[PDB]
Amino acid sequence: SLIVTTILEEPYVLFKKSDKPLYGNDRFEGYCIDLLRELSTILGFTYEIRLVEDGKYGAQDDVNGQWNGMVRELIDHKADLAVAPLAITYVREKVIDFSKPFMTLGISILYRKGTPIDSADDLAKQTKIEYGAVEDGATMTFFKKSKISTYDKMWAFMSSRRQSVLVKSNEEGIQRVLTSDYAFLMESTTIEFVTQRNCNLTQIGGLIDSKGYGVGTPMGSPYRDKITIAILQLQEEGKLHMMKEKWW
Amino acid sequence: SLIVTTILEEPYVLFKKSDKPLYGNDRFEGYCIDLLRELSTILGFTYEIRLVEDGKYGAQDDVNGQWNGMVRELIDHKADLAVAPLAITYVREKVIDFSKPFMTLGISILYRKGTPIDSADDLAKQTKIEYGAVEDGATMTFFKKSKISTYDKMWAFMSSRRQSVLVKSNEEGIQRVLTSDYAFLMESTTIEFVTQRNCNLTQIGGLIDSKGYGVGTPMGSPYRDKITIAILQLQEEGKLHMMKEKWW
Ligand SMILES: C=C(C)[C@H]1CN[C@H](C(=O)O)[C@H]1CC(=O)O
Ligand SMILES: C=C(C)[C@H]1CN[C@H](C(=O)O)[C@H]1CC(=O)O
Ligand SMILES: [Cl-]
Ligand code: NA
Ligand code: NA
Repeated sequence: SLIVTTILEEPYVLFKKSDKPLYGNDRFEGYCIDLLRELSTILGFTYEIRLVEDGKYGAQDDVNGQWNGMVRELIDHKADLAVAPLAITYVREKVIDFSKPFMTLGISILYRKGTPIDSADDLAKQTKIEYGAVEDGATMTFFKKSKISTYDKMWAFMSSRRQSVLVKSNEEGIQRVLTSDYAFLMESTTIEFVTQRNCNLTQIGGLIDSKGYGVGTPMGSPYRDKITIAILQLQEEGKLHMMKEKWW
Repeated sequence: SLIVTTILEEPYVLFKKSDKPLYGNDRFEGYCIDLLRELSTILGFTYEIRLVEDGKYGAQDDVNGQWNGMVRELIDHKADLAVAPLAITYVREKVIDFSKPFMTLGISILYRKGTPIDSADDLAKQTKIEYGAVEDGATMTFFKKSKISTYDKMWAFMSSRRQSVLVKSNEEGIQRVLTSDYAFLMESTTIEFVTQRNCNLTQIGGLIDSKGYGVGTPMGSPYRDKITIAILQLQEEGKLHMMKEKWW
């Protein structure tokens, strides 16, 4: 059986609800869990789902350059696959492999309806309305590395207020939008999940960038090409879209 | 020096307009030529552009399984890279490698404005308005392989009318839309190019599927992972977006 690392994140992975105790893979459900099952159906492997111990996706430390999260598990061969809303990025692609994307997306803004704010530029040029991102994720890294004036300005604002405006999870960011005057820079797929359930919330502007989620494997893994082919098959037979419709 | 296979397709690749006759790489421009130049700078290779002799992208003969087009050139090692609007598909991925996508898109419908036609199902349930696609391309292959009722029905229609509703190029399909009662099934990125320039035309419905275009390499090519990393770099620094804006 392959060891599959993943992390709790609605509606990709959550704990299945039951009146009775649940065990093993049966404990989990969500889009990535359905995806994993479908990949299993196509490729013929068995697997054990394990939540990443440190609760992180995968970033490199500023000082020592140590990797953490699901990415680190793959690097050290403590897992065979990572199946999660894990963004395919330049810095990650240099240390692990990714399948072709099972979802395509971009950074955008979660905020409230009915305001004058219509774009990232509107946020960048003011300070009354606070804004931020999940600390150390692909979204924050985008802003940290941008040489675009607007996003450059936004990173200056965020980094000078790290403790106060950067959050530890999508959920935290979402709650802050719901309970303070705050705009949350977050991935469009997850924004769409939220706005479908909170009628007062909306995406502001369009996508700021473009990226995919891919299944991660340790570099040199034989499963990378197999998983890519299975994802393409699922895409083409319309299964990925059915799964999205199911969970969103 | 790398041999790069490509094909004329506006605005991805076109003959540069000039009084003086141009030679070698100077003949060509377009989104894909910009992409090639950007890749060349990051990875440090020189190259010769060659238009694929048979003028095809790459399909399998369904009697004998032989491949054609740019896919065949890569398989036979007659080219090092294919840089074109070449869709990443299940059947092609089994025989060549693709970089991560530099553009994401989907099949949709090009038609005239002001009709009640709102979806593929609206077309499928009638026969007065003809419809078709480029013969043997990724769009056609999608319909040919689909088990979805609406799409299977559309495939029955198109395949039985093979001689009259399937075309040899996007250009031919577009002229069909302009000059008769016909809806063209084609890739959304190309539709966007067309609708921006013909105000009487529009996209009907949304995307029917999802796919990317990627750089092709012969299977096992070392350039695959380097090209993927270069694409991610171009995407993250906003260049791919500027390239699309330039050419669309
Ligand atoms: C759930 C979060 C922490 C993850 C999910 N995808 C991004 C990633 O792969 O880093 C992170 C979100 C973000 O940065 O907006
Ligand atoms: C220009 C055409 C012939 C190509 C472009 N991409 C698709 C491909 O890679 O097959 C084809 C279009 C299509 O099938 O609608
Ligand atoms: Cl890949
Ligand atoms: Na890699
Ligand atoms: Na391949």
